[PDB]
Amino acid sequence: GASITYNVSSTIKGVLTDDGVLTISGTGAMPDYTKIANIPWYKDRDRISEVRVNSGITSIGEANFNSCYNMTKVTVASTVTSIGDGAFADTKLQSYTGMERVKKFGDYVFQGTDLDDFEFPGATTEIGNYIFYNSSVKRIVIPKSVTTIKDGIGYKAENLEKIEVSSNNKNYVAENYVLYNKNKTILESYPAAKTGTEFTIPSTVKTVTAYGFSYGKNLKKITITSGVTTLGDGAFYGMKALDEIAIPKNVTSIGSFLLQNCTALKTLNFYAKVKTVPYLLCSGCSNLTKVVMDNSAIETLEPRVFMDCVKLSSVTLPTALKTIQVYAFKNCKALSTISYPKSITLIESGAFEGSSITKYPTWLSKGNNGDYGI
Repeated sequence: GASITYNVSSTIKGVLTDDGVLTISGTGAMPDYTKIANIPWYKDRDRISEVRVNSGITSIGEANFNSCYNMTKVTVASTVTSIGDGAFADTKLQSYTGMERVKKFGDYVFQGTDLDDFEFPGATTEIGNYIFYNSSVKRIVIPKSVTTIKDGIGYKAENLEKIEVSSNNKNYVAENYVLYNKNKTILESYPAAKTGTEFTIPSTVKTVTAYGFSYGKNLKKITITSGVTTLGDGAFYGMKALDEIAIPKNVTSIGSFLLQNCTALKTLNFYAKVKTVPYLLCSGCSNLTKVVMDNSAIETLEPRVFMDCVKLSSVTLPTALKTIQVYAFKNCKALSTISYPKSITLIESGAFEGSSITKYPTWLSKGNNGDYGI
């Protein structure tokens, strides 16, 4: 019978037996791998169906079982206190036993996994970023021990229906399976497969975490209440059913690609007190027909804000706008006419490339470098 031995470190070894089990034995911290092709068992990924990390090992390193596509189970001993970035990224992970003393989880640890019901183990204190990216996870359970959950726990966890938090958790809470911080001032994550056509952000919320409502399957409408001041990067990214939204005046901080690829979005009312309309705002909003931007604070349209908005025909620019940057209205085929506010100072070369906008302001002149300025 073939039995393969892997040199992991001076105190750690790996043994892959004929039964498809990769057993990590020895003592200490497993190494961090910066390249997937550097993992010792890279050439034997087809043979690994289960991983066992035995007593003596104190941590699973970065990308250790990354791309072990046939791995459906991991057994983690009580001596392991941390699991590194993408440790099980793109495994067929379905369940685990152990992890009794794991305190820290890195980023993308369970990316592309085949999970259903997942409960974080009893000693978990820190959960890294985008931990379930493309995971099939349907339910996440947060124990009382968790003190830190980084941005995007549900980001591209497209089958996620529920997030449940222990009543005894001191930093987080779940209300109707929606994840919040304990005092509900931050809306952390809305499960993408959670049922419901309408949602009102609680009045107590000041911040919507980056990717909070990303890939949302069912919401047609979101009410951004008066308390919200911050909208994170892609907070409404690629929502399937969102048909309209109003960004109110109270919002003073907006991330990039906020409503990017919301293919059901028909209308945008943007009233946020911000100096710029952020990069990729409504890029790929293929059904967006009307946009109203109204705030005396808005000075700039960053690039690609309405790129490939092929149905966008009416655009109301903010009355004190000064700059339209490259590709802001790239391929806006339906945008035939626009009213320019007298405050415009610069239209960068290519702002209206692919659009049906032919004329530019009278007070602007084409620079010897393609830009329209003074």
